[PDB]
Amino acid sequence: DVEFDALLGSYCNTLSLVRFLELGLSVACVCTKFPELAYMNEGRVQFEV
Amino acid sequence: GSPRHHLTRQVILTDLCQPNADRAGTLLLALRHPADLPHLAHQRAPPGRQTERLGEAWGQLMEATALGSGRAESGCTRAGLVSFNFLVAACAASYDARDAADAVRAHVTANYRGTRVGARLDRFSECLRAMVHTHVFPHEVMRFFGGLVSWVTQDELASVTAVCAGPQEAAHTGHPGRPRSAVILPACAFVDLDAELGLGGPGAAFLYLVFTYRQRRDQELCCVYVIKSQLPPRGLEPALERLFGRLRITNTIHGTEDMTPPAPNRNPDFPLAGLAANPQTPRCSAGQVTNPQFADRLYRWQPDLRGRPTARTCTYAAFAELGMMPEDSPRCLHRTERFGAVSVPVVILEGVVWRPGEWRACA
Amino acid sequence: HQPLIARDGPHPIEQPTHNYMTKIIDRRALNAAFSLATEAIALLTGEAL
Amino acid sequence: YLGRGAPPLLDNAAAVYLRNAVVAGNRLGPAQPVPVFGCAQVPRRAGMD
Amino acid sequence: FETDIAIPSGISRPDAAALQRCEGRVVFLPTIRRQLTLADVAHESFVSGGVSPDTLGLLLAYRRRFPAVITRVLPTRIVACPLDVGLTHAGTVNLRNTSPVDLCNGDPISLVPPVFEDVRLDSLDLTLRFPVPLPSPLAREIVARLVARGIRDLDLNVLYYNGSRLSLLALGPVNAELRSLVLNMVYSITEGTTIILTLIPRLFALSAQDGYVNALLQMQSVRRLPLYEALVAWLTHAGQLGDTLALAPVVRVCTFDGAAVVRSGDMAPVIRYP
Repeated sequence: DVEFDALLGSYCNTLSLVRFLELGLSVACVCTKFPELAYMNEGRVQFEV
Repeated sequence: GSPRHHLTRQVILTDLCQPNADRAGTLLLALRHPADLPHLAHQRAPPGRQTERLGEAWGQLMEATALGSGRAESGCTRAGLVSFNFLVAACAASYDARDAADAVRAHVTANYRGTRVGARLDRFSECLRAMVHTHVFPHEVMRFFGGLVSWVTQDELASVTAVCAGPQEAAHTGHPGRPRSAVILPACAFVDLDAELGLGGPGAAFLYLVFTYRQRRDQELCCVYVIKSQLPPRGLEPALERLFGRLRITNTIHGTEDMTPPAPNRNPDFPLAGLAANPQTPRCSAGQVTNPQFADRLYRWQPDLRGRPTARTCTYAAFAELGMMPEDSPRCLHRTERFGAVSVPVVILEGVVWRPGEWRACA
Repeated sequence: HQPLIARDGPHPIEQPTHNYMTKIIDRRALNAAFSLATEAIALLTGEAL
Repeated sequence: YLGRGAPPLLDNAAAVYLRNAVVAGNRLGPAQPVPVFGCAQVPRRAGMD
Repeated sequence: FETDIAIPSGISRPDAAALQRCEGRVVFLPTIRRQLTLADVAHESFVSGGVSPDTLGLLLAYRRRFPAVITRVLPTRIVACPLDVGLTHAGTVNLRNTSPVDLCNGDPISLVPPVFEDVRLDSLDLTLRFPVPLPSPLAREIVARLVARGIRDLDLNVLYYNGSRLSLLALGPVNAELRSLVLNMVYSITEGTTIILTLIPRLFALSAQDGYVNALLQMQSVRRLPLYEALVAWLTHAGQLGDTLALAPVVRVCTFDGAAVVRSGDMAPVIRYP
């Protein structure tokens, strides 16, 4: 009596590297980065009319 | 080089505790789920008290915690964390330095986020006035939980991050502007035993939590003390006897009430020292005992223990280890910090290394 | 491989999960008939030549 | 009867009778009696449609 | 620091899956040692005597043995670390409940022998009894309940914890399994309260709320009856049980990056006192 078992192929994924600028939503932001934020308490932005 | 510590995280409602008003480095206290509280009070209480008082006092508290925003009283997630500055200001009408005690209550009823904050303190301290009467003691219910390092804020729930074991000055805060903390305690509780015994010698010292009770008929108090001492945990029971012995004098005579003693004195002297003298006294063997024709010739003896001031009703204190200060000389400061627009008598304990422990009654 | 999104708390932190699967091969077969008869043998053999 | 905080009537041969007439046979009313301190629960339905 | 408990040869196929199901469970061993045999680990390893030990003798061995929590289970050896020396270097070791009772954060955890209601390996002819890691404030309740049960034999089974209900009765063996505890708990008290009653023969005779308090307040200020030879028969006996019924907690749970309350069958991270 002769038998065998078999692994007939094994499959994986490709995780999609999503970037934020590639989206269409990237208009609704003003993205300028900090090298520090947690060194900062309440900051403010002024507006004149 | 960071020493080994152990952080905790628990999703905790901000009903009784606030990690926003109390800054980085106050004590905390875990609680049991309060569904256990008045069932034990129905069971463990001495004879002749109002067992439903705990279920009604704790009832009125939760029911006053919302009153509005349509919010259910039972919940899956439940606040079982009482902050330390909330607990001291609860029992703040039972200290000596009352002018500093209301200076703790001055930021408790103001700096907390909430509407009609002080309506809880007239109730939650009455809940502690029902813990003692319904006799489920809070050191059977309270439990240490670590000191704060950070908080993540949302409406009525927050992410409490504490240190359950290790040195306090080791865990990162979250803001790299001020990346550690210090143990911050109000001065209405921190009572030493160094100068108060005469121990002016330098050395390493232990920190303890100490509760006090006062068992009377609806005249019941509560205190919380964080005591620094150079004493062993085995050697605290004489030193707490020296301070709070007046409360022990009250509890042993006015704590036992509504029990009915047997009237008049019925139980005679115990004659076994005299019954063993005569060889002419009647006896019994191992098969003749538990027989009605033999036991009637023995000595009848009906002990009647009623109204005895038991050990469980003569408790005046209960302590637990909390941590040590391994320094050569323990370095304490005494400053006043600004919690918003309220300035507080503040004790700053520095260099605290955490070791929790079990409780121990001083009955 | 499942991906992640970062969430604000105080909901607890979710981590990368992963998935790993096998499948059993199911096995089927077929049939067809052919039949001949008595005279069909003897013409190919030689018993009726 | 799920709620709590209303003064019951005095002759307790009747306050027991009303609860055993409305909660008895109910789609919502509790099975275990209400805790004096917490909140009653809703009995579990077998199915949801 | 991880020891090795080697499995001897000849393991059947369900039994390699049976030991695959005790992943995070508390096990007692004699001495901390880098190599150890499974026959010194099992319930057979302390059936010494002629009767297999009941719940009393289980407690005595648990203070003479050094508790270890199993890490990964390789099919050749059981890798474990003990709770006394291996946990100063490695920080936190997972632990699985067998309790009917859930764990909260910050509880200290003692251990109880399986008094409530047990992997058997018939390729190796041994049983593996395991302790019940319940929280330590219940430990001075539950054992005090079950001792109080047998005293009725010569209402009680109500227990609440964490908004739940517990039923200890769930009758046959367990009352007979807990005979030796009941016959020492009674004896120590009846020896105590007759010697105390012999030294001061008036302790039952004074008026309780009137004259007995003066007898209490004075205590607080700073042939032949073989009585003074019988303190030692009491004090050593009572001084022995003060360790066994203490049920000292080795284990405190500090939850981090997880659920607040850990349920049955789940895992809870564990540290010792540092």
